[PDB]
Amino acid sequence: HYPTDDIKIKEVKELLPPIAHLYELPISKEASGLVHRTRQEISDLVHGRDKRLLVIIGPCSIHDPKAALEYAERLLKLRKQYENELLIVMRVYFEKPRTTVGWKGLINDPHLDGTFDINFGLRQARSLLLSLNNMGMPASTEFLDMITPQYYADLISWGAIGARTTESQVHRALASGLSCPVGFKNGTDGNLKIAIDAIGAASHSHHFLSVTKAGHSAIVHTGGNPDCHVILRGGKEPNYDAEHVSEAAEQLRAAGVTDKLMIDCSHANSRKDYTRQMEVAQDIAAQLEQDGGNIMGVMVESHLVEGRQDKPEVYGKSITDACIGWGATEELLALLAGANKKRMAR
Amino acid sequence: HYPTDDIKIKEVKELLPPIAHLYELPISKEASGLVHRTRQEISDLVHGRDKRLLVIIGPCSIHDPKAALEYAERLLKLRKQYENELLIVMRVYFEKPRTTVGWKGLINDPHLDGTFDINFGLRQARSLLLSLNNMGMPASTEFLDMITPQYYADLISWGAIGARTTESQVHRALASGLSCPVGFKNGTDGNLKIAIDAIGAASHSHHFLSVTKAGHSAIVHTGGNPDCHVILRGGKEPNYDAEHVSEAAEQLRAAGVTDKLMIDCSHANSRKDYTRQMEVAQDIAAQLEQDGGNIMGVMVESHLVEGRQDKPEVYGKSITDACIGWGATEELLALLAGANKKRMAR
Amino acid sequence: HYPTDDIKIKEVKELLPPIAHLYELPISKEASGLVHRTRQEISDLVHGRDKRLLVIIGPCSIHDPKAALEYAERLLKLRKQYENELLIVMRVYFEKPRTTVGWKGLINDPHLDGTFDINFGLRQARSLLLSLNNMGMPASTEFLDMITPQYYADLISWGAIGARTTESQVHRALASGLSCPVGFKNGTDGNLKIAIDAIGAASHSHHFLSVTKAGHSAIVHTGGNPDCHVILRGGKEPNYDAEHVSEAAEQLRAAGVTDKLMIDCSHANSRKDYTRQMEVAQDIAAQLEQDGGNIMGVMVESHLVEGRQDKPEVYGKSITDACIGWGATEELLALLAGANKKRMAR
Amino acid sequence: HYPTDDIKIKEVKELLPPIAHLYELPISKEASGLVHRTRQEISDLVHGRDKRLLVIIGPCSIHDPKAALEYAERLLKLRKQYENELLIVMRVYFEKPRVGWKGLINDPHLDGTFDINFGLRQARSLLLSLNNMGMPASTEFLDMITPQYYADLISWGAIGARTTESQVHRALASGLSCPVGFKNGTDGNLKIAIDAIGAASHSHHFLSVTKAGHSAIVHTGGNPDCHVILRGGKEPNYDAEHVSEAAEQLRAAGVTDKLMIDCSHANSRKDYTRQMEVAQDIAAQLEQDGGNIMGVMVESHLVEGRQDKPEVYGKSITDACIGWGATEELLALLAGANKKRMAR
Ligand SMILES: N[C@@H](Cc1ccccc1)C(=O)O
Ligand SMILES: N[C@@H](Cc1ccccc1)C(=O)O
Ligand SMILES: N[C@@H](Cc1ccccc1)C(=O)O
Ligand SMILES: N[C@@H](Cc1ccccc1)C(=O)O
Ligand SMILES: [Cl-]
Ligand SMILES: [Cl-]
Ligand SMILES: [Cl-]
Ligand SMILES: [Mn+2]
Ligand SMILES: [Mn+2]
Ligand SMILES: [Mn+2]
Ligand SMILES: [Mn+2]
Repeated sequence: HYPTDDIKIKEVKELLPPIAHLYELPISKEASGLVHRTRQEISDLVHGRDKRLLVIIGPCSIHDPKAALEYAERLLKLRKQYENELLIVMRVYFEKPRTTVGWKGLINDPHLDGTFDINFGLRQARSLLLSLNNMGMPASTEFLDMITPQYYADLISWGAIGARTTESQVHRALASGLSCPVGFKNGTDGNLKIAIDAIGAASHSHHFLSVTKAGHSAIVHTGGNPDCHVILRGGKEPNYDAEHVSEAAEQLRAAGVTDKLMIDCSHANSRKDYTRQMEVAQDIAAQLEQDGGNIMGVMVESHLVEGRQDKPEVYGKSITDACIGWGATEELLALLAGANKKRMAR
Repeated sequence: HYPTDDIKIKEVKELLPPIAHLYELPISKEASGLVHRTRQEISDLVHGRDKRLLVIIGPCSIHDPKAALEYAERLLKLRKQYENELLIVMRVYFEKPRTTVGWKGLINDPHLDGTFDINFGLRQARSLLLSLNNMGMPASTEFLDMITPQYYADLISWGAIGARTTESQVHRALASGLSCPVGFKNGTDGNLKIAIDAIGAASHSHHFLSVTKAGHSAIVHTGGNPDCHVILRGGKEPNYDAEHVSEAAEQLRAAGVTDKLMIDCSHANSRKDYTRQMEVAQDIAAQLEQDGGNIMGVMVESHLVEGRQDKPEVYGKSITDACIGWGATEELLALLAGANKKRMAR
Repeated sequence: HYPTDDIKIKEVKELLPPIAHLYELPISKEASGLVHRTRQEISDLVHGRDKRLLVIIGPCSIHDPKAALEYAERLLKLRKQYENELLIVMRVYFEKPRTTVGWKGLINDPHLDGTFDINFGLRQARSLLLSLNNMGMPASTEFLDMITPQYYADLISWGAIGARTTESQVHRALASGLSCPVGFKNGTDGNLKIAIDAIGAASHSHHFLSVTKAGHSAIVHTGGNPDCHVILRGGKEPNYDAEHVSEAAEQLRAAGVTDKLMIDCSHANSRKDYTRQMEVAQDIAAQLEQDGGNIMGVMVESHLVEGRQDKPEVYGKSITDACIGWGATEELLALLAGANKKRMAR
Repeated sequence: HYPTDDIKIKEVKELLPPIAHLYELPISKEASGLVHRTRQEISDLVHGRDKRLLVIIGPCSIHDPKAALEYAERLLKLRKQYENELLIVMRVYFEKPRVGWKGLINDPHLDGTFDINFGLRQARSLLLSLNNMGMPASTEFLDMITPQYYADLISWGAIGARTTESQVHRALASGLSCPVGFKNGTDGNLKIAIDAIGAASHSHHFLSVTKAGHSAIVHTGGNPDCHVILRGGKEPNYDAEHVSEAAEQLRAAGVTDKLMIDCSHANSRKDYTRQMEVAQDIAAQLEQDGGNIMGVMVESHLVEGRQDKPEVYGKSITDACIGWGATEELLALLAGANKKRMAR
């Protein structure tokens, strides 16, 4: 026999099943209530029943749980303070997806050394998400595959599908069965249609392969997800301004799906310059003051210390994309709370 | 206590593991040889060492294995006849990735009635692939997810990643560990960069989540795939002619990857008219007659009976994309063999 | 760091789960009916509601399925002929327990070569058992561990726990959850108390570890088995005669369990001499003629060809304990039918 | 379809696999060394290369981990004290194979809830803590699955009187990482235990699960470190005559003629106050000759006696045990007698 199986595989290793983590870290009654309620409050925004602004805000990536928890303490106070204008949810992303050289994130490589201790990574991820919900901070994350959600999606109040997978049929099928509302990014070249098609698709029932809670190969049958929306993240040019929002809203209505959308203040819309997220937020603030009816949320990349570093030396500073520091965070949130108070008052 | 888990899920159902199908339908010695040899022969085309034309030809999708086996019997004779000019490999795709409330393909719905019998579907897929190889017909397929490959990739001589997944980080990681050579399609809008980036990415080691042969949740560590190439499948306009082949070949060389490519005569290159595949094949033949040095392969949607039908009433006729029939298939293969015979003689 | 795990282990290999075999060889409607009815009819004998004689008869061990099935075809005629007097069930034991450098049975070694193809062995066992029930011949077997029953117990009408395991707590727990009636043998030196205690224990609920049908480590909670009885198989001294039956029945009643018992004509009661089976059976027929009210069944080791051999040269001749041949089998069965007819008519 | 599957089954429930417990409670470097070394030391006693007396001593069954650890803290001091004469290993048995409490793995809350995931975790956690403080552990393996959860923490294993003759339990012993003692039968029968040594030295196949919890076939290498345990039967078998008898038969079978004597169970006629009498007899044999004795078993707890409910702390709820004071005396007694033997 010539070999034909696993020719280009170095190793296949068993992971602990979801249920091993769920046994160690069950969702508490209070975390359950927060997640349940936060998903519902987000649905209300997606569907225009409430005019608060959803704000997904936090580090580009989580590389330190201690810092993430300190960040969440500071954020919670503003969450509460602005609760009538803003719905603040912490950004809890474990990786920056690069199909290239670079750290593969906290789940895949928690030790930051290339050892791929994924059992530890998943444990740490779940543990942080549970501690967050327990202190009263809801969590948001991006789902990159069809298996990881079984480990922690019970703790997630809002989920993202990235620009590179929005068109993927199987990722649309995943979104159709996510317990949380889901945002779809427009394409890497600014293509809106793939995200608009994604919202329609994810509303329907699908089948996809995954694993049971007990860790075994499975077929999953979804019910559909009515709570999906687009996320404007730039493309050929930035797409956050009134003209781009109006055009997207127009296309959304034509497709018969929600014309309420979210705008990334970071990444391509800021020209990959953290000091310009404020610029985008100010533009958004002005929209909310003039009208801004089609805006239901924004995303901001924020951390305890501004900027970036390429190794984790400075506490609370990003090792992936540069973030605004805490001072600028307070200023940006005050700005959007002020502006949206006026919108809501009409 | 509020519910937070599987809110939008109808059912999660354990499947028989890969080892069960592997036990019932082990790869034979002769099939092992055919797969091993065909992968190497395809590698030689991808890297420019052989000038035969890879021809990926057959149904848009397999909805009846009995008709697929008859097709293969006819195709085998031409595989043999043209073996000095063409390397013929049968198209064995189990579903057409569709955003439409329609048939989910042989794996998900093998009884064609909406019952979703996946154990039976995976068993049917493997059984067909084993019979194909045992008769002397190598098989090709598109891998839509990270789990199905564990059930039958050992029988696959060439694999596709489609236009909607070529940009996906996780599908690129899958390709980096597939035992077969892999073609990446250009984007649905015509974008070639996603496929060029995919070749580079898939050449390196990645990690991704999947299941073991025993069916347990697993982390997969790949070795990288040196046998990847692009597929021109059209965009806003078709991209099969000499000026598009030349532009694509410039871009491949500038990226430092193989500038040998495959052209799809169907889908957006035929603008969804099966009668135009022959016109595309004639343009390709003319290119091979004049020069055609960057062309290593073509794809063709072909069945026993031409056209398409919504229900599987006529035997050997597609229920997904419309295909050329057997007579036109003989003419098309005769044409490419004759033109490539000349290319090879220079 | 010193090693402590699996020091004396050569290999741990994954087995196909029970569900894989059940998938390929589901129990039929007719087999289901036969197994259900036969378990019922045997229960009737155990509890004195019917006075037919259970006869567990066939090869000491199955080493060839073709010959087992031919034996079954012959035995089936006699099962039908004598159905008003005898309840004939085929002996379908897969290994003989032996601490002596011996073939380890059809499940461990189905190729009869010292290879250990247990997937194939379990498949062969389930396949033979399904074929036997489908032809109208119910089947009996000995269960030696807590896992193998998951593969084929659904096809078993009567089960034994052997002399060497009757006192084992975990084997009694197994018997308490077996779907069939269970016979417990008296101990290897003739101890009866262990089998009497076993019946009492097995009537209660127990917990024991096993695997799920899907093949995963499991805790099993049993309901208790009310259809256990003892089997007299000899020891230091044979125990088949009237005086041994009467002392056994007295002890059974003193423990408040069924005083209906089975007598093995083979093994220690024949002194390993296959020609003594008929003399033991003649003694039992005499008991049935005079009274024999405590006898509900017998065991006989029988094959197409009498004797034994060390290698499987001759067709339908035992490679474990020596058996009686077919002609003697016909004689023995006509004997018991005639004698039990007189017992039943009283 | 008439039903034929699981007719007499209330439920079948998947368990957390061994890997889940291993992840939470990996064996430490220190525990690994202790286990590895203690198994070697025991092998040395089984084959007569060292003349220290193995002492398997502790509760009949473990129903409380708190009490077990306190017991182990006291026993450790005597383990060290008598280390040149005795090789002390703690008895850590989770069940008495009987109606009643099904033991610490099956019913860890002692209330009939049958929380087996909790049970196996508790068992493992207790075994790791013991080894981490320096007290090696022994246990009886009753089935073929439990060893995947904690056998890596076990320095000596038993197969009891009711399972010694079992083909499958012999097969298990043939793959156990620890030395294994086989008890004589409940009626006194020594032959089943002698045969078990021979069988267990050979390779076997038996069914079990992988560390990941999947149905598996286990191919063993054989266990060369098996021996018999004398535990009584019709009559107690601990005295000098019974020992010589047994030693001969071990020789006639070509297996190690060094053996263990249980001072409890049928040898004390189920009377915990007679264990000391049996130990005094063994002490006399050691003082005179006793060349064939490599070990003894003793059922000991913080507090003497037994009780039907777990009311008093450190008092057995299964077989009755000697208390701590008697344990001090008994160990002093055996150390002193074996010191003399080792001196000759
Ligand atoms: N458990 C996920 C859905 C899911 C099920 C199965 C596989 C993958 C995802 C949720 O609650 O959102
Ligand atoms: N078995 C696949 C590789 C693979 C392994 C694991 C998961 C997915 C894919 C092949 O031979 O191509
Ligand atoms: N399935 C067996 C009972 C059983 C269940 C689980 C483990 C072992 C045995 C029967 O029907 O008799
Ligand atoms: N893990 C056991 C051996 C074993 C393996 C598999 C099943 C049962 C037992 C040990 O180290 O002793
Ligand atoms: Cl993205
Ligand atoms: Cl983002
Ligand atoms: Cl396409
Ligand atoms: Mn970022
Ligand atoms: Mn198609
Ligand atoms: Mn026999
Ligand atoms: Mn005891």
